[PDB]
Amino acid sequence: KYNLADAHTHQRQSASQQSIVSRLPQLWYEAEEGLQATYEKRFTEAFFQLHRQPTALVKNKTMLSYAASISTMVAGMFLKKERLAVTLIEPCFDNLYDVLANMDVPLYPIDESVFYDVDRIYPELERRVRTDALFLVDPNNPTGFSLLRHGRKGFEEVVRFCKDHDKLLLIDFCFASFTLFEPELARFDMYELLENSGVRYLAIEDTGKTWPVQDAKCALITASDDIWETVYNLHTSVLLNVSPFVLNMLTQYVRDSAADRLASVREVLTRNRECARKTLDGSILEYQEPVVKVSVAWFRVDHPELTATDVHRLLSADGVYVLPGRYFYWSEPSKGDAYVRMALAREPEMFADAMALTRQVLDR
Amino acid sequence: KYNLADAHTHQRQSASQQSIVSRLPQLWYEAEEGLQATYEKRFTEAFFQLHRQPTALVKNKTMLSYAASISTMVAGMFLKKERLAVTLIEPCFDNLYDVLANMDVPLYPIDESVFYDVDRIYPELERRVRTDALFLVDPNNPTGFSLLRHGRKGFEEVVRFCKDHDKLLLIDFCFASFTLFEPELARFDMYELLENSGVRYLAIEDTGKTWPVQDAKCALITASDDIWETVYNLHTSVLLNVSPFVLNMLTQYVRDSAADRLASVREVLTRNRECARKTLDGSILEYQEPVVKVSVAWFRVDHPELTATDVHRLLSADGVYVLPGRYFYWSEPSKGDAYVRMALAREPEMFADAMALTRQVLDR
Repeated sequence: KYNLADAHTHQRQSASQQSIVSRLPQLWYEAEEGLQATYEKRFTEAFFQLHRQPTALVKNKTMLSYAASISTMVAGMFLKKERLAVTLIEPCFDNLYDVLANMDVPLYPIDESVFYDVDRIYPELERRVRTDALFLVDPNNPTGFSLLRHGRKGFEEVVRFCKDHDKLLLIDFCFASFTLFEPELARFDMYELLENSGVRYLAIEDTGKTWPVQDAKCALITASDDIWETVYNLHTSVLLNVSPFVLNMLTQYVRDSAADRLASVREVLTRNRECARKTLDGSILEYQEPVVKVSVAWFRVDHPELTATDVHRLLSADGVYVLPGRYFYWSEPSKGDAYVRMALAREPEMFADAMALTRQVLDR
Repeated sequence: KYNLADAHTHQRQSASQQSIVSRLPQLWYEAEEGLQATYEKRFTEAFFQLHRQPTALVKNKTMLSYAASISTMVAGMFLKKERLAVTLIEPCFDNLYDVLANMDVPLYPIDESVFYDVDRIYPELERRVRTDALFLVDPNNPTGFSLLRHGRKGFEEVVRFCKDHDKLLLIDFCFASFTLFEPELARFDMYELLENSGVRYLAIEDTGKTWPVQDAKCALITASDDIWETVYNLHTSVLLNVSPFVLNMLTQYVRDSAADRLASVREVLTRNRECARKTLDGSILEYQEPVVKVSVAWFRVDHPELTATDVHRLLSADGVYVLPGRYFYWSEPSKGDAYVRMALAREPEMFADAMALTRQVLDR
């Protein structure tokens, strides 16, 4: 009855978002009469204006695809062509591991904790990264961790390591919208740093996890200049273009959220996050406070005998579906037996009823 | 500027399709409140009812993705996991070659002419298919050729060969809509044959080339029972779901075309096909009549010196963009300098103006 598993957005539209919905027929006919490149440009401009990445608009080399996983498969084709193995963040949503493993990319974990202490990032990477590519997810799914806890310096140390040691840096920024307008955490211009450093890089951005667009979405990939041509040709074999109708619609959502400083996104997540925290405080599910207020909540199982598999089974029996941590510790899923993830992009009334039932199950 | 290059649909909405566009707000709220599985089921049912493939609905194992190229990349991941080489139809749109080559799938051509004589199909395949997999496109892009010119027997001979000789049979059916309601060519239930034969297969179907949905589309892939679980797991690493809003909208286009027996699609393509045929009769572009009335027209260059590359250069200098045949002879692009492809999925007024200009340029 209560799906708290997939992180996809299932909350309803805000009042101003209902006005976008009412304009869908005009957005359709506009895209029919206009030029594909016009809608690509207007979308990319609106997106990187909201995210405050002006360097990306100056370079104007970003490519659009149906979804972040499709951008990731383009990166996977590049990794295979260049015989690159990947050191990948753990924990991480395991579909990322799976799609790269299904492309036969060799994969080795690096634990998130190597990034907790800014002055240990570089020596820890020198000791632990023994592949020619490093794949990070920032802010991380499921933990909400971000190098932005360190200001600029955390990302600067990662980039310094990769440049010094001739590593390809891949970064999935799908959750970066949840840093925006934060006084201390708002993302700086990452593309300025990536370009200035000369590091080889692939950077993936997303709309699907931010807005309630029913997965009618677009992802963005940007490559360093030295691999841009190869990556462009890989990308064009996947698709010619994203729907200009979808691009037109998404541009309205981006502009709407610039106008309200992402309030309609943030307020829904905050309501459910606080309801989860208050309802489960003192329960066997121990809330793990995230660096960034992302759209998922992460819990440690605090019980002498019960594991995350048990909590998963017990909640499922009563109609509440969460995800056990084995789906995020992809290199040794046994490590995930102490954690559970819950989705927060939900209607607050259904979420609050799910939390009431969850606490009743956990108590029994 | 007259874009007759991309085969994507750019004709406008019919009177009844305008009533779908007008209801996009309602279709949005339906998908928002409803279950994802509902919109998957209703789309798949509408699609295979229109295409008259009842066996596919009985088996109920078809998976949905953003686009036919994404389904193809899932097939490519299977081909790479099994380390199989592919014998691929030639000519064919070279994006299919490109995406499989970019996944390092070994690719060897087989000319379309092996399928022209039904009584020679099996011995020609025995001689020429010396890989473990055979990949066909039927009806073919760019030629409109189809084994359906042989009724059931052409496909039955291909399937007999692949079963007898333990070949994986991959078929791209994206142009199959253009056979529907044809008195002699309408596709039979392909999945009845594929299932009954026990052949190992991957079958890809598409919406994007049929309807004017501005590339807000959905593709379908179906695998034989013996590889279904592997392919399912590969597919789920790519995406969890297609937008239920897009599925709901597409379902309305499918039902609309069931109601008019695809007249609003067929009549536009026929008008432009006839215009091209009449306009270019006797010119250096020699029309190649297709088996199936597909959305592209194919011409042979009839000149002692000029190539398709020359023709493309001359037409584009005056604003008419066609595709040289080099983009379809993927194993030997020079073979394609004898041919040109033109897109027909276009507003007829624009197309007729393009044709008048094309003949004016050619007559010089």
